[PDB]
Amino acid sequence: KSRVAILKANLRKSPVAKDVDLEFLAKMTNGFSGADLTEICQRACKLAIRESIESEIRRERERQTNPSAMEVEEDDPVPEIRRDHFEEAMRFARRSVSDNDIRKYEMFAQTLQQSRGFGSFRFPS
Amino acid sequence: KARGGNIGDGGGAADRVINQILTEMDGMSTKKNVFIIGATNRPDIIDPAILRPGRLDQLIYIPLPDEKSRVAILKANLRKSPVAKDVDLEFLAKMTNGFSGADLTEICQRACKLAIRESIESEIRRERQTQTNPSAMEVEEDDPVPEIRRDHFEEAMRFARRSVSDNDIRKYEMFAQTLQQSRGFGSFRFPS
Amino acid sequence: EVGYDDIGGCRKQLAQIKEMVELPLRHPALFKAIGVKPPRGILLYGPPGTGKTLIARAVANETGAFFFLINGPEIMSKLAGESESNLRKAFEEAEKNAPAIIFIDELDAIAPKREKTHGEVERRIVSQLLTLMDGLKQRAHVIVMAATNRPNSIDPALRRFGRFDREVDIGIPDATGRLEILQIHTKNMKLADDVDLEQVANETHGHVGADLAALCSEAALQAIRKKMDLIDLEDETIDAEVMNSLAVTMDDFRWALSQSNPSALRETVVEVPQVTWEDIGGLEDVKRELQELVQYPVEHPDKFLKFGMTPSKGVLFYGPGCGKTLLAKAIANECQANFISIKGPELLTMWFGESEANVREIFDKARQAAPCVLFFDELDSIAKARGGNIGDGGGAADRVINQILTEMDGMSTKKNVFIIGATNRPDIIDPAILRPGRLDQLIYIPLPDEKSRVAILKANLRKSPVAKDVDLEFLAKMTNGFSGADLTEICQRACKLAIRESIESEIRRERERQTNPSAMEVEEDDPVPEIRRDHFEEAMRFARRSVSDNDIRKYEMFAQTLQQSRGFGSFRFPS
Ligand SMILES: Cc1cc(OCc2nnc(SC3CCCC3)n2-c2cccnc2)ccc1-c1ccc(S(C)(=O)=O)cc1
Ligand SMILES: Cc1cc(OCc2nnc(SC3CCCC3)n2-c2cccnc2)ccc1-c1ccc(S(C)(=O)=O)cc1
Ligand SMILES: Nc1ncnc2c1ncn2[C@@H]1O[C@H](COP(=O)(O)OP(=O)(O)O)[C@@H](O)[C@H]1O
Repeated sequence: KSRVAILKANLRKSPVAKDVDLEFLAKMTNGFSGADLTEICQRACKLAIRESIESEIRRERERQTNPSAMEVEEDDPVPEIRRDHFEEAMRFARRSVSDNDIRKYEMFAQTLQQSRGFGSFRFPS
Repeated sequence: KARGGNIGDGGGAADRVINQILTEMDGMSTKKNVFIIGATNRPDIIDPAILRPGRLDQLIYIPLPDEKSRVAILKANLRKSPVAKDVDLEFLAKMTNGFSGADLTEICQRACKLAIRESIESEIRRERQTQTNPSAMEVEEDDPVPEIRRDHFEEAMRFARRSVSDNDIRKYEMFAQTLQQSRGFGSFRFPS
Repeated sequence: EVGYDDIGGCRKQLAQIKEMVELPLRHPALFKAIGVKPPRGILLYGPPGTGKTLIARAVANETGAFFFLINGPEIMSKLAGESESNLRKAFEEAEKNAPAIIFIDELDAIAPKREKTHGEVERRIVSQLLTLMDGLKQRAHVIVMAATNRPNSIDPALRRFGRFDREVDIGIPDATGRLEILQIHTKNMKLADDVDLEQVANETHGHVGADLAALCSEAALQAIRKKMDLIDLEDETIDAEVMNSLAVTMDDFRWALSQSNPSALRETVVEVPQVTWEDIGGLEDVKRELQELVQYPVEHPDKFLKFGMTPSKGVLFYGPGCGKTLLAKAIANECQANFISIKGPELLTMWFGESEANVREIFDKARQAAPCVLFFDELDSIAKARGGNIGDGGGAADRVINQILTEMDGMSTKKNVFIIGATNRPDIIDPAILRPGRLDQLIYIPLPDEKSRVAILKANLRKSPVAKDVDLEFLAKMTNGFSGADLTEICQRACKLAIRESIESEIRRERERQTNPSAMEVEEDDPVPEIRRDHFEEAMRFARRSVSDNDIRKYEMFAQTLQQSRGFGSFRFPS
């Protein structure tokens, strides 16, 4: 749930198509940190931007050769981050936090734990 | 432990006896009846091959006895000895915050020893009294200490000690959480 | 009488013996007009109780040769100075009934001298037997077959040319042969319909033909004890119909198997693995490479000979529970070649005991059972035992690996034995192992993929009753980096949870009838007949990744430590 919330927060500004199931992406990210999810979202946005710039440019380059040649239709080749962009991003998905240093954090949390044997403590009735 | 434990020998954990035990276990299971149980106070130094599947894989952690467990241990240790109903055992078990089974056994043994010494000394003196002053009518009052009393247990507990320090319990807790079932599947649900 | 039908086990050395002995015996007149030397002696060796004497008797009966049996201790038990007369008379009598077969059972008693050769009279017996055996004037067709537990137990001069020049290792029967032995030993007891002899055969690993017969007899005796004793109606001869009314039930066979104590479980097994490529879900590049290296030289030896290329006879699997042993078994199964597995405990035992001559014996055994896939599982065990980070002061060379290298260098002659090595620590493996002529073809086994994980889960859960509701593809995909061992553990835990729930539930339900006896008995069957979604969810709750990503990183390093350079990728010839 925290991963889903982080993904939603990162992608709020970016225009994301409703077809992309963000919950599936969050659940597939087994142990990604918030930084890793932000990196994945940034990579997806970068992929979308590169595709949009290349497609609009290559269309304009061909169109500019003949003056007024093709129709004046106002096409948006990529108007939202698509699913393929999210697969493109996940291909480079990385686990920043190794399980050994998570082991160390849980170790320090255990050492900070309130010892043992006082759970059943009860005042005499 | 014999080969070390902190630095040890230059070689790994493998040794002749454990290797033979592994070979016998691998060649075992045919009998369908023998069941191997292993106990170790130093799980960190145990050979990892011992824990592979087909070997002693099911690791079970035995923690220090709880208050109720301590009461049961005290009762078992004192079942044979004559213990006066006055001495409350639940209070003694609860008082022992972290005593191990061995520590409780030592406390019970020390209490029994104190009672035995007191009884021997008392009847010995009482025998002097008849030898020194022969009474006209023989009337034995029986045993001056027929069962273990509160004072014996208090004196014994005076010498009670915790054999197991909290640092070695911390290492065991570490290994236990070193067999940690991950941290991402706790909510695994099938798609429906 | 006894024949090929009686000879069970289908161990495929009886066929070799047949091919050996028909023409010398089945067509004796043929050798009279053709100048050829037949097999003067055949040494059948193997664990006791494997039917060597039975095989010899069956061959003698099926070929018509006069069978003569010279029991080892029968002659040895005779008085000194007249036992030699017994041996000489036995050979003369066998000579008279040409063609004849002389079988020497327990040959390791007449000529046990392994150059130690204690005593005086036994030296006379061995020397005279040698004179007789070498004294065969190639006239007539007497074939001398002898039985011995191991080839090295008998006097070496008996192993020399012309005395016993060819040897056959009958060996322990396999599951298929154990089943056929059970069938032959269970043919007049009117076996019950419930008992199939297939489950017993699979659970009968470690038994020999004598062991199988003893187990069958014990099951029959249990059946006789359970019934027909309560009635206690007995006479001089039990009625045939009354005895036939009983049927040996599966329970009796199960108890007998529990009370078996097989007479040589420890003996090494030479068996065609039953594992198949189906058990492993993937490794297509690895599967094809293994198929190439092993299968191609034999399936198409002519094409290998045409290009003048000698195929590599060694492959070293390296990887993190990923199925290397299973892959080796599968490759052996595809080629239908015998599989010999040398696990790490055996190597460690040879190293600790300073007994590396066992490597010579292991290689000889692999050579005899050709085609074979000699697999050295977890070959890095000795290096780990000596260290790995600092280790001993010396280098990677050790006694056991050196002996293995010597045997491999002296190998390749056989053209059939194929060495497969598996190691989880490629960094510490001795470099000499990877030199040409050794296990040079390094194959990396990676963690199973999603599809591979699905296949592994299916293979682990094939036997267990799994409800169709529980989706397996979802579980495999959910396990991002679980190893084959981890998936097996998850499946085992799910099965354990289901078993505990079923036991607890039926136990309570039985209290329920005992506490409140119902007027009409109507069992609702099993409350949990198959493994459900909740069992798998609880089991996965405890799922764990045994293999950390750092050790996978080290394996990736070594893999790219076998990097094909970085400048030739575009090599083009000048044209
Ligand atoms: C049925 C079975 C019983 C068994 O053995 C039971 C047993 N008896 N005495 C003992 S020992 C004694 C008990 C107290 C002290 C020790 N055991 C035993 C076995 C294992 C662990 N503890 C005890 C093994 C294995 C099996 C089977 C499981 C699956 C399949 S299939 C092809 O997938 O359908 C085939 C066969
Ligand atoms: C023709 C040939 C066959 C061979 O052997 C084939 C073989 N048979 N059974 C087996 S074993 C069994 C198979 C499955 C499990 C193991 N093999 C075998 C050989 C190598 C690797 N794997 C198997 C060797 C070497 C040669 C040759 C190559 C070049 C030349 S020239 C002078 O340059 O023109 C001369 C000779
Ligand atoms: N494959 C088999 N088929 C039928 N009987 C067998 C088989 N294998 C072993 N036996 C039993 O083994 C018994 C004795 O074993 P034997 O043939 O003398 O071998 P060995 O001399 O090595 O001990 C025989 O009485 C026979 O019943």
